Amino acid sequence: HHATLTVPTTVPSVSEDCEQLRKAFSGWGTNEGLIIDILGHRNAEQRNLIRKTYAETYGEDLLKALDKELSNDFERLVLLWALDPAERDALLANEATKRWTSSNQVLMEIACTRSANQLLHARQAYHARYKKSLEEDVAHHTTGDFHKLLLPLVSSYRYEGEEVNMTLAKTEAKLLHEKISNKAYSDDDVIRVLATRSKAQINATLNHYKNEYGNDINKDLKADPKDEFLALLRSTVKCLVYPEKYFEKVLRLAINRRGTDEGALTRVVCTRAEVDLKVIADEYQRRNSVPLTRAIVKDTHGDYEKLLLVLAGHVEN
Ligand SMILES: [Ca+2]
Ligand SMILES: [Ca+2]
Ligand SMILES: [Ca+2]
Repeated sequence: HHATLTVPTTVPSVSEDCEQLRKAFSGWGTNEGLIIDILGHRNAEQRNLIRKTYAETYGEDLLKALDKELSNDFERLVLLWALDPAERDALLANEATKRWTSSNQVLMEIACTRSANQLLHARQAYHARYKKSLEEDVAHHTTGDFHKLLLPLVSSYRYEGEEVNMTLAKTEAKLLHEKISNKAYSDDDVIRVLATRSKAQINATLNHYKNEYGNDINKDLKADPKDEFLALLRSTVKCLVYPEKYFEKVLRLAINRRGTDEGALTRVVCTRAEVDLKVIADEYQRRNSVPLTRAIVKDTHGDYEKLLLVLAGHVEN
């Protein structure tokens, strides 16, 4: 497995974990380390059960307690992390259509780097929490080419088999090339292949594209380096068939800079820690000659750092 999360061989009982978290909230302040020690080491089912039990036993919402009890980047990380991945994606996707917070890239990212069922599960969480559809928010909030691409992206329920059709791949490779060549970046056919074909079939298409034209599709999506739509296309491509190169680069820009973009760092670590963060981290090393964990040591502080690290696979020390 490519997951970075570590879970004890022996998991304590749900009431053991629940009373320990209770204790962590007692007094003026909180024992962040104890929180990190528990939540940072439970899978989604475990966390779900913990939340369900915490509510039944103590009569309060754990996430409400976590919110009141903490602050800033550490609070955002913990809450984001604590959620079920479907709830987490719903929340993130929701933020990405609103005013202060809004992000095309994030919507693209959720749509393209999730499996079909993970995306569906997000959409169901989205219904439960927000009493609307992700599609209707996305459709309401985006315009132009962004609208044209993102509405089908977040709407997809892709076929997930490994079957590839090579004739089709070859045909659709030239279609893509023809349309891109004529600057018709948002043509039905471009949108269609990226939003509807399986990830295996798109990969095959881009392979034929390269064989046939001698460079990969992103090289031809650079005519205007300023253009935000091209950047979204190039990102869509990467997310669909090279997700770990996408995420490496998100981390790289978040960290290798005079800041940290803590939002991007938090999003990547908390959404991928249960999926493929190990693979992203290897890609980070390859591409930056520093381990990810070390790069985060380096750019982050305190409990934020400490959880980032724990989520990124750090044991003990
Ligand atoms: Ca307290
Ligand atoms: Ca930095
Ligand atoms: Ca540090």
